[PDB]
Amino acid sequence: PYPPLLRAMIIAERQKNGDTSTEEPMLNVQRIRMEPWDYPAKQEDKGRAKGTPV
Amino acid sequence: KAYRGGHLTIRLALGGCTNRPFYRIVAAHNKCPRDGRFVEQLGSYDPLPNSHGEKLVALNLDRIRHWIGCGAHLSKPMEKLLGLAGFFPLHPMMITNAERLRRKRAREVLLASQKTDAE
Amino acid sequence: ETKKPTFMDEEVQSILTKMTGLNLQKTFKPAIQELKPPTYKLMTQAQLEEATRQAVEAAKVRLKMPPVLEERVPINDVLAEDKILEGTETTKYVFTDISYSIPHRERFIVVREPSGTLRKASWEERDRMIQVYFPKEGRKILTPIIFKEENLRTMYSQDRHVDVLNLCFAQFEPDSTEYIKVHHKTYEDIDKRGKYDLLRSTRYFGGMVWYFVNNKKIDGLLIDQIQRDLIDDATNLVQLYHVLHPDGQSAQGAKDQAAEGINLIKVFAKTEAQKGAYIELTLQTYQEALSRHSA
Amino acid sequence: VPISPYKDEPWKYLESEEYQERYGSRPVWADYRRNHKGGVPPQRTRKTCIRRNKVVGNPCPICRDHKLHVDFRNVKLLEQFVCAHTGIIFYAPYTGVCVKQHKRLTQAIQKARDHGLLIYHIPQVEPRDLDFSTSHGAVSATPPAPTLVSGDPWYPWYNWKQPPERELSRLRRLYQGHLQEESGPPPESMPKMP
Amino acid sequence: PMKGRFPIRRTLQYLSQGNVVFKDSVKVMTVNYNTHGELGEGARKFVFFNIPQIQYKNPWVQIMMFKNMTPSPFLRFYLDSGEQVLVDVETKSNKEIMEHIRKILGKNEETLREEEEEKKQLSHPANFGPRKYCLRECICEVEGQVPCPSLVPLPKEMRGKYKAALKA
Amino acid sequence: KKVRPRLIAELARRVRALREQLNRPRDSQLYAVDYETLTRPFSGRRLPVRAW
Amino acid sequence: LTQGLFRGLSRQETHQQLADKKGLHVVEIREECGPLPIVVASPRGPLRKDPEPEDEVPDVKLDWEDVKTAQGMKRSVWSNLKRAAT
Amino acid sequence: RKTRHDPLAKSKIERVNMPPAVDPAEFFVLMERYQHYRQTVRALRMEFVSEVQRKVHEARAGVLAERKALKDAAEHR
Ligand code: FES
Ligand SMILES: [Zn+2]
Repeated sequence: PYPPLLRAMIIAERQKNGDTSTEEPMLNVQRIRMEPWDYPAKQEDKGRAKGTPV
Repeated sequence: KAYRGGHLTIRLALGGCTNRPFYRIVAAHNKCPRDGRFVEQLGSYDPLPNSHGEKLVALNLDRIRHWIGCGAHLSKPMEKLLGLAGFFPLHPMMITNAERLRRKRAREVLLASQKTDAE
Repeated sequence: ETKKPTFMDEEVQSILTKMTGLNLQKTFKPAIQELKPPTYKLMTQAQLEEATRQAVEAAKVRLKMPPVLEERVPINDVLAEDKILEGTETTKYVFTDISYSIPHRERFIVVREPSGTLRKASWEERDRMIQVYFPKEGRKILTPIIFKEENLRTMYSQDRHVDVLNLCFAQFEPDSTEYIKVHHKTYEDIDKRGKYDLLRSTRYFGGMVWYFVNNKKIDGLLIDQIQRDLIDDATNLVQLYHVLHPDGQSAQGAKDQAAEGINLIKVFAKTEAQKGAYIELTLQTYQEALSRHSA
Repeated sequence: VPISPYKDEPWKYLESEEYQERYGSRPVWADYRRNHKGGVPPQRTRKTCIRRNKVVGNPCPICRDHKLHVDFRNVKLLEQFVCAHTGIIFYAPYTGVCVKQHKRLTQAIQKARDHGLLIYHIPQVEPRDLDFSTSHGAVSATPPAPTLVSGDPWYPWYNWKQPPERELSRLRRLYQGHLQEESGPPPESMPKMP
Repeated sequence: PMKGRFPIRRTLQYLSQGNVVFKDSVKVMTVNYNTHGELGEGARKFVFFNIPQIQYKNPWVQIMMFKNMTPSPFLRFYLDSGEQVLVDVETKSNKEIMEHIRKILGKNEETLREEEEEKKQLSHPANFGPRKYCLRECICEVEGQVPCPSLVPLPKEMRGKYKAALKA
Repeated sequence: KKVRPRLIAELARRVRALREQLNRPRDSQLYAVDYETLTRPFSGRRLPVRAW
Repeated sequence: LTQGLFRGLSRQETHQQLADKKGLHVVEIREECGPLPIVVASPRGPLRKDPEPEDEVPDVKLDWEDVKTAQGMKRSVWSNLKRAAT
Repeated sequence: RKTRHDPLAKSKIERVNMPPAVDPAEFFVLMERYQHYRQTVRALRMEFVSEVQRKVHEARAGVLAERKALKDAAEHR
């Protein structure tokens, strides 16, 4: 679902524009592929420690 | 001013005098000062309750949706004000801190009860 | 089928506009405010007639009667109930969409209570919050104390009824509960003390005639018009009364007798008017005096 | 010690013969002049004419007469400090009153206008809104969401869900020696202190 | 008094009386007028009164004037596309010239209102800040909200001094 | 509006970049670890306590 | 200053003289009274049927002190000072 | 705050910030709440991103914007 207020404002545009419907506004979260935090990143865009030995 | 790296963020800019805090929601550069230069002001938040007993939070939804579609991040306090309004979902830690307070207050009812019962 | 004319109909506005009248001396009364030295123009007879014609066009824009609306319905709509947030806060939050290009009656104002309920702000909360972020000259966040019964009576005693209506128009909305009570109180006092002239040549006369016609309290107003040689307006008031109440004793009698002009007042006085006898006596005097002038 | 008899009803002093014999038809400040150097005076008057029950050499119009009470009911005295052509309260240097009495007059002049005792220009403003319809969802009813009708949270993750034993076992192994007592499902509603 | 003849021209009130706001196309405006002759009188008065009014509203438009180069006066505009607009202003008054260029190359009253309305959205009333930009600086100026401590001292319970002292 | 050139600021920039590419530390120096004090001798920085 | 004040205050034209001299109505316009035209004087003689020719620009000598004040350029720490009633 | 060339304090030489204790349940439950919250906020963000493209594309190449450029160019001729 949309969060409560956003949903209330999407149903007021419909009725203002004249659209009459009983369908729910819903977010397509099928595109969003949530990867784990422990997923291998790119080491070819990562930096290296500078040469200042102590 | 030009900053190395950085991004835009919708945060709170503290204002007001001592013991009278007033925040004003602004969209500003990440590296800029808290109360420094801002791109736009998107609202205000008054923490202190008023005579009627309510906290006022002004939100320019139209402009908040614009800067979020341009690459603006959100601060945790501002993500918790949008969850209470219904624009965003309740922040996970708002749900977890409410559960911790329940367990805590349920732990205090036992001690209080025992005292009145045993003594 | 058959709908009763409303307050904004062309036929009703023309009748209430004529009853109000136009007085430039009273419409453009010298205001007590900061002053500047006046400017003078050398005008001819014809230049002065056009200047007075432009003032009549500006007085009709200043007498534009505000629409009469009915008491708005309370807002009791819950958007969400979140029981996990109960007890996490002590006071309630009020979120307002301060987007500029939005009418204030289409603006979303929600209230997150300490019980986790996300509801819509009430009318009193909406109007108040809209004065904090969209301040309007003349309006105050906290309701003034002049609208109390004791203070209003003081004002009525000084024949300042038009000032009470101007303050109410700048503080409350047409469909409020305080705007409709403050107006009715003023109208009721005017009928009691016969102060109809005060609202004449103003934008609050039509609304006062609309309240009496619907509540059948035009006996006093009709007398005042008769006592000021205003029969034309007195006859249209009965005609309007008839239109709004077609199934009435006076309306049916008229059709039967095809009463016109002064005749309508006589038919109305007997059948429906509470003060029928007084109207005839007042109307009688006028007719007798008119005959002498005609001679 | 001066104990004015018009303390409770101050408006009776201006309609007396003791006031008419001293001021007449002019205002109380008509015959008052400030003492200063030059032709240009200071832009502010003295803070107060009475210090610890002691009056100064040249008291102001309100402090020199103890029977003049600055109250919101004494409309006849407050009309002398407001212009009859512009409805503006004079500044202190105009009348010569002290900052303390000029601040008390303004409050009484603003409080007499809030009670309908003092007449002031009230403009005829225009309406706030161009439309008056109350059909928008903001001021009307919104179709209740399914979750609100079933007595369920907007999102499922709001509610506590007990995790499986195998997953807790991973965490324990992951955080050996740095653990806390496992937390059980929270109470349905917030407890209160009896 | 003010030096020069017709000193009212050197006033901001008179420079803002112009009703000729050119479009974005107009880049250069050239006025060719003749010092003498009855026919050219309007052009001389257009250069004496209205040119200041046109340049004040259009400061980025170049206005160049040439004397007695041709037998008759004329106006010529140079647009950004490469089009040239010739306007023979002979046997015409300055008011006619001012009304003629406002119809072929000037903006109307509809396009000008919108420009002003777009500048009203830059100054939101809800916003708080300095008087220069915003109406109010803080929300303590709003009746009902907690007043500023400078004017009204807060309660001892709302100050961190006593909170620290009370706690420890 | 003719900026006075800063030649030493460009020479140093090139020299520093060059030295960073010829004296660059290897993985053996950067990522060495003493297993008793659990520090990186190259930088003397302790590792986090969850990695020990 | 005394001989010049009485001289200028005696040579001032009233609204009735102006009307008689020009045979026209002298109309007073006030912001407080809005657009209402107030006739303060009318000619006793024959009212002229032709209006005064409108002038696009008037060739009247102005005062820099007054123009400098209306445009917010006359800065002085001695003007508009709070003084006593006169 | 300090710079890179400022030396560290001698009181922090031997400082070890020990990690916090972990509650397996709360930690696991909170790791899923964040997973969903960020998935719901990514979808909302994408919606808002598509509205900034449209408006930008509905003013330079819109149907109501190309219908006014021709009216302004037709009135010029
Ligand atoms: S200015 Fe708002 S608190 Fe001091
Ligand atoms: Zn005093």
